[PDB]
Amino acid sequence: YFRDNGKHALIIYDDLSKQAVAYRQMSLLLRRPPGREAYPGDVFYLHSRLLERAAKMNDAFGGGSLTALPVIETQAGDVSAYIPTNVISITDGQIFLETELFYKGIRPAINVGLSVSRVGSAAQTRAM
Amino acid sequence: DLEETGRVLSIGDGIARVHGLRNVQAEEMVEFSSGLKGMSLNLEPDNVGVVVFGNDKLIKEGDIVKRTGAIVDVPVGEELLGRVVDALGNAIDGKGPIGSKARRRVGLKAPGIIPRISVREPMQTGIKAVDSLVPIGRGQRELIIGDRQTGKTSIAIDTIINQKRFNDGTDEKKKLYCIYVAIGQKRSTVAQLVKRLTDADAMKYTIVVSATASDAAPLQYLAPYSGCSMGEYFRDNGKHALIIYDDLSKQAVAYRQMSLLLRRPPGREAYPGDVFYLHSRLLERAAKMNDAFGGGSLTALPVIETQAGDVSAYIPTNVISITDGQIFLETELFYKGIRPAINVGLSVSRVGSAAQTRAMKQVAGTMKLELAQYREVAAFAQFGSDLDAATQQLLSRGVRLTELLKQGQYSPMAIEEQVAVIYAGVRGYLDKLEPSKITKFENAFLSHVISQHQALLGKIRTDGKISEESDAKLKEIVTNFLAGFEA
Amino acid sequence: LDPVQKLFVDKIREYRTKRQTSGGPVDAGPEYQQDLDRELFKLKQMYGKADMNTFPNFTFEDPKFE
Amino acid sequence: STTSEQSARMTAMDNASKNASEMIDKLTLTFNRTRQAVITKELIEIISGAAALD
Amino acid sequence: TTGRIVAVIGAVVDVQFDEGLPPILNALEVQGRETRLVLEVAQHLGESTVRTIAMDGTEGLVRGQKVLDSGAPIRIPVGPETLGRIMNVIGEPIDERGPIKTKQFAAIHAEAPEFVEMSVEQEILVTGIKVVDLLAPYAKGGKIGLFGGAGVGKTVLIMELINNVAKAHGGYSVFAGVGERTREGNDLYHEMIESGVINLKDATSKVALVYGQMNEPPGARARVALTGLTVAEYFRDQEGQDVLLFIDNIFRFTQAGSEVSALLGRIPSAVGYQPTLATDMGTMQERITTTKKGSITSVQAIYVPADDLTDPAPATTFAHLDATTVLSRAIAELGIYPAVDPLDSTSRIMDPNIVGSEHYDVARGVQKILQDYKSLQDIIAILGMDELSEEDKLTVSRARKIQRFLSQPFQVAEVFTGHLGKLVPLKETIKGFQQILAGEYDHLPEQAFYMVGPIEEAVAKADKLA
Amino acid sequence: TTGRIVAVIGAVVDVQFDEGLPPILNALEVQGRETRLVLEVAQHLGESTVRTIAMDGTEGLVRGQKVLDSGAPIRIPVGPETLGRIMNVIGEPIDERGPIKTKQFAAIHAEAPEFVEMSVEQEILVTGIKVVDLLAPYAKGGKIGLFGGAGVGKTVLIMELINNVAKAHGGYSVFAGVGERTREGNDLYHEMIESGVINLKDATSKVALVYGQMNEPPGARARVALTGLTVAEYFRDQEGQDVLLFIDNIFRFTQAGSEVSALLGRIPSAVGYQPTLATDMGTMQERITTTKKGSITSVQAIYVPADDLTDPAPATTFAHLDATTVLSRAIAELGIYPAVDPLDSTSRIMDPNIVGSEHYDVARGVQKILQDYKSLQDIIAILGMDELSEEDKLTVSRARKIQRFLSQPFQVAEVFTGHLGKLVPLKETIKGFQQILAGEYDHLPEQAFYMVGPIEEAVAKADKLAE
Amino acid sequence: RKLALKTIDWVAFGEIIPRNQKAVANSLKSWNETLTSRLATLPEKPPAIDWAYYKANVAK
Repeated sequence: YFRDNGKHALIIYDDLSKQAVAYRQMSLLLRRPPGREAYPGDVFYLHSRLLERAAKMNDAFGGGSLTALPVIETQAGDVSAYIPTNVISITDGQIFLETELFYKGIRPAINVGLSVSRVGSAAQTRAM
Repeated sequence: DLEETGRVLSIGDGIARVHGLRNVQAEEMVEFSSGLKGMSLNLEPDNVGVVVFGNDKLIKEGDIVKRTGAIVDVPVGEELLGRVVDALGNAIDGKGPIGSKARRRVGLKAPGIIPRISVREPMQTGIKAVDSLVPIGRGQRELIIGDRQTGKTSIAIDTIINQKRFNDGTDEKKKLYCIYVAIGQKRSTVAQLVKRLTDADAMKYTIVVSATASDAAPLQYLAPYSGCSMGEYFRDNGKHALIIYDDLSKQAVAYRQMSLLLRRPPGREAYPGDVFYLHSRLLERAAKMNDAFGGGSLTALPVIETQAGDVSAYIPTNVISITDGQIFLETELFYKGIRPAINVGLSVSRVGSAAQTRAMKQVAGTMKLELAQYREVAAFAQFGSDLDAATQQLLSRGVRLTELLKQGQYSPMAIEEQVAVIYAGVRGYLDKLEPSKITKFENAFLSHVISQHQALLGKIRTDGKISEESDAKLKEIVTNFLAGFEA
Repeated sequence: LDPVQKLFVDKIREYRTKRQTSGGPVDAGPEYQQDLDRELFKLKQMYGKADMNTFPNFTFEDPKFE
Repeated sequence: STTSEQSARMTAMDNASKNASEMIDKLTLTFNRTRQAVITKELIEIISGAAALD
Repeated sequence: TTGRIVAVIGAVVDVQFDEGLPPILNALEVQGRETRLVLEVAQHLGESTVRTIAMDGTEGLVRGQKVLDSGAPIRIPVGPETLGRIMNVIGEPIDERGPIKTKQFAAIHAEAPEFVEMSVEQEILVTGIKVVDLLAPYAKGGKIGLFGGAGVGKTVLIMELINNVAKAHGGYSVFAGVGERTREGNDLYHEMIESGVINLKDATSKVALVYGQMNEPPGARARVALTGLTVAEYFRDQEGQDVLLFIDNIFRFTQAGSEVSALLGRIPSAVGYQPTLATDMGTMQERITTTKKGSITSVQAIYVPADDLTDPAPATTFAHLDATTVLSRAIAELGIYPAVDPLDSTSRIMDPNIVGSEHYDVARGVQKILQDYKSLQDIIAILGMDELSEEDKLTVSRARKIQRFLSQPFQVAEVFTGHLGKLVPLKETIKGFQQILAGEYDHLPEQAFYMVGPIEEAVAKADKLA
Repeated sequence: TTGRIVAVIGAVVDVQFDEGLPPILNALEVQGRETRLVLEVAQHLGESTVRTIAMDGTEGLVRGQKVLDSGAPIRIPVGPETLGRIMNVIGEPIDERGPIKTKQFAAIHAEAPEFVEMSVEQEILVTGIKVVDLLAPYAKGGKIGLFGGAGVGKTVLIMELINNVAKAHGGYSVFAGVGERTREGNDLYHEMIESGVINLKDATSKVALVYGQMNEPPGARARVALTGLTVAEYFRDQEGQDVLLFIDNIFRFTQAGSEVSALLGRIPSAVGYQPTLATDMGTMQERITTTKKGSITSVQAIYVPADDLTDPAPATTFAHLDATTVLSRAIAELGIYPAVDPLDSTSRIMDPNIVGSEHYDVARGVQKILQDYKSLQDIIAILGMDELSEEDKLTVSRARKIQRFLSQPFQVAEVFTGHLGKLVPLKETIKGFQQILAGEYDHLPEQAFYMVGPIEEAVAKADKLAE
Repeated sequence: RKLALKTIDWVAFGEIIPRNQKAVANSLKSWNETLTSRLATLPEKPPAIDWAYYKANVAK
């Protein structure tokens, strides 16, 4: 709405892992079979459908945006984990946080190498 | 007409639950209104589960399903040679029709013990390694196991081409009618393949049964069985046929699916169980007959493509359990270049000798043995780096032998030649030289012998063996050739 | 070419009428002519754009080794 | 020579064993995961085969 | 005629048609829907009830609601005027440059061209990417299936190629955003506009866009590929054309299939799979080709599900491939963009044949060396290469250098890379390896070989280093 | 009663029996059968419908087709006339030597003979195969599993055992080539004929061949096992004989069962194996025995699926086994033939009393050293292979000799090997190792020990080698 | 064509006391081998054409 209403709104989806899970639960209770990671698949559709709804609009839409900060909570950083893959392939980069540094204290502790904005390639201040 | 017609009870998935047809013959191939054929697998009390051979955008319910009144047979003849056919025995080579206007039942079961005579013939491929180390005979069954387009196929092809000379013989001991089952293999691939044979025109003695990628699943399914009947034909006509099943792996998949569509449960590895029976029974039909049946043979080269070398891949496990050995192909050597890429430490012909020529036996026994250590000497006192001459020799020699068996993609050959060159290394004669020159040499040596020692070649071929004299003929010849290689 | 007489009489009769005409074997039809010309191109690609009404010819050479 | 060597071997053994340690760790994931994977696949197979027995 | 919603469970719309009951694949248009709410019939379940798949989304559909069978498959506008245009699945321009004035329609089932009809003589489509041509050489008309991890510049690569290639091209191209990020399509849009290859005063761009993005409802995504095939056949067969067909991503096709499978009351194969993955594949694949009548040079994005190739889906896929592009995350982790692993990324059409043995051999040494190396890294992983033979050390390093030398800047993604694109014609490619192979180079730093263009650039860089 | 085929769903023929039913397990004959279609009753599904099992192929069959119950379970030819005969499941002269003029029929459901019937003592059966006896001392009448996965001359070995043993005793045989390649049965066939141990001029041998190859209805194949059992029990007690029962391959039996299990509605439990896995075995193995009135020394070839014995099935199997031969494919890959797993190839019935302590200890020491040696492996692969510490070397070598000495030529695969097979009766063996144990031959080196029968031959071989 | 023939003679090669060719003979023999193999490969002849029957099946 805000997006259509020129606003740049920020939604932080915090975090979909639980949702997906929930959904999975839902699915299974719906006695709908899964596959991968014991999930079914249209949790992917889920995520896609969710995330496409995040966008930066043209002027007609007030230029608005809905900027999405989805959170996906890894559990033991399993990129490997499908659902993480899902979202990754959806997102426009990811901020992987590495624990150890945090754990070392190091506030914050990013896995910088992975922290990437693919579609980020120019999108900030000349200054910076 | 009546009764042994049906109205399509429901249709989806080319799975026609068919109302009527009830007094039907089990596994009767039925006939569609579309003119598509189907097979009556499940006679359920209140429908007939019929697999539709074709596809069902092309049909709809209540439709007349008419029995054909036939349990599958496929046209059989031998006018399949020079032909690429579909499972129903119809041109797909699109070369007008086939001349194989006999039809013969696919579901015909395997013979008994008694109509067989075991092997004692070799079967040759021109592939040195093959013929040597997992020496094969005829009527046999052996797994080509390996991953993708390693010239995945190539292996078969070159062999087939190789049989060309035998088919250019007038034997029927080596004159080998070749049968190629293409399962799941896109037409393009197949096309290339056909083309390859064509180019080789080994096709003339060849059926290519092709269920490409396309084909509604039963079609790919059926094809082998088809090929099989067709091959049994030769076998009972004393004729020696070689059928290559390439590959049931894809078939199984389809079949499972077929089952699943039959609402039968995913068995082990999600594959249903009697897919074992499926192939097992299929494969039992490959044989070397005794003489009463003209002694004929259907030599089976099933191909299974492992996925990730997975052999505990249920069906592979199965097949292995069937196989009379398997020709294991490894990547590494391939990547190394080395084709053979085989792990002979994982390839077997349990058989070994029935499948041989004395000629080959003479070098190969020793060689196998030698390679065994050679390979071994990669593991004891080495995982990768160390030195001593005795053994170094073995390595050197070994390395050579590697080359010597190293037979690049595309290579139909005749065994005595093979032995010829093999003999040189075995009998230690080039050890000296570097691998790089071996091949070159080998070639060179070949025109030389070919020309000159055509005499000799005549002999060796003749003796089936190399006589000591012929050996001597080699000894000087080789030495000299080497020398000539210089000198 | 021929089977079922009850249809066949008429059906085959119409086919022969085709042959018994020389404004084409009764007609031709644009659609065919368009595809013909196309397909004619392609198969020339299939076996090269030389014209095999004529055959090849070669040339000759030698050099001294030592 | 030998002194140098002996400490180098000592050293050598140090690195390696650490190296070892991390690798173990990595595998251990692969482990469970697959571990479960089995189960999962299998459970799948059960559920399915229990929703599709004769 | 008309049908009744008898059951809606998601986009599986159980329709009881009685009045007629057309075959399966008859497109139905729902009455009571402002939307062209296509359901394409999936099953005749019996009771003159069909299971249909709404391609589309649903809602607001009071059950019983009347559906009028549109009576045929998706018929979609065709003609050259589709170039430029982005049409949705149902062929309506979602480029929204008004509508399209078609020429005809087509049922989006298109079939297998004939075995007998094929011309099938693979010829390298060169790419100018060392790594590609050399290692994963592409063939004109070839179907290259791009396995690749998410975001790994997978997309980037394909695009990058598209630039490099599709430009040079004379045939057209089709971009099928199947299940793709609309966003990426937006982006894509803008380059294409920009690029003027999609020149928009040109519905005669070299490229037609068909987009059936991520957002679509499943059916739409499921079927859109078939559509795309149909189009390209139009251009090939009908318009001659060598199509380059960009599919992002066939995986989503697959996905879609599987997703529905359940709802298709199936026993859905492993992992839930559509078992009809297989049939789907065949049925698609065979539509894919490079006839006598031209080429569909097929650029098939293949998301590697969970990057498992082992995964039956890719496993099957391989059969249909001709050139396989494996982008290799490991490599990617090595930073490299290029991120391929060519011991994986292989091409049937990579052959001593098709692409020269030089390539092959230079490669075989490489493939070998790497292959060996690959063998080594693990022992080394423990041991380092320290007490392990120097020749090996050399070679390893060389293999690696060669690796590094394969690293190649992206002209497109100079923003992304920093690095400025490189494109290297074959010869310099050969040369490169041959040289490195010659050890000639080797007195040099590994990183010199990094992100080079031709070997010179490595040389240049060597100086710049040392 | 009469049945109608009411459903043929694959070769699962559900018969609705019309005139009532016949009891469970009744063999039914389909009316309208050119090759009588024995149906095995499996469930009375109710509605006088049974689920039956086709024991033939189901082709051509009219649905509804009339079945006449044989009024019993499968009853089969039995009589002495089976000696030197190839019978199928249904006894049929698949020798193809005309009908067996058997003098008895039997329902192939033979059951478990009573607790009391079981000879509580057996005596080690010596095979004279050094290794065999040594580690797994077999007992006459024993249940021997030959675990071994595929191909490894396994069958060859087995056959050879047959040579060695069956000849050598007044012990009779049953050989059941079940699920085996028709081809291998052929091959095998010729060997017996050849051997004259199938001597056909007097039809008799001492041997029943029962074959149920891998082209037969699984249930049927499954049942060919019972068939043989039923027969043998007859020979065991009644003919009083120690019958040697070769089963190849009981795994496939199990398997055959499992394939059907699904279809049988049983949810074929983990690894796909039939949930009835236990009963199937239990009943079977419990059907098997060496009683007091005879022995079925039961030699069961056991394919080890994927060499996974932890595979529930073999795992189960193990329970029944009392002597296990686990052949090690790795060892096989180490080329050997003896290819066996030795540190797994046991008989719980090795004894310091019964095998005497000498044997016993020797074995235990040996087993130990091999186990120890194994430990040493851990050093060597990456840390040295004609290299490290030396006392351990001494053992290493010793183990290695032991290994080589453990290797013995193949006695028919001399055809392949050119090695004349050998065999060493027990003492010379025990002793043999003791000498080696005694570390005598240390001046002497390894390869001399390879592939021998008794140790002298190794000594001899050393000499040949000193050139 | 058709062309006749002399066998290898390695003694010959080395000796060439016309110095300006010493290398050449070693290389020149190997050039020979190229021809030697190449000739041994091919046959002399294709078939020919039964124009009468092909005229039957060519309407032009």
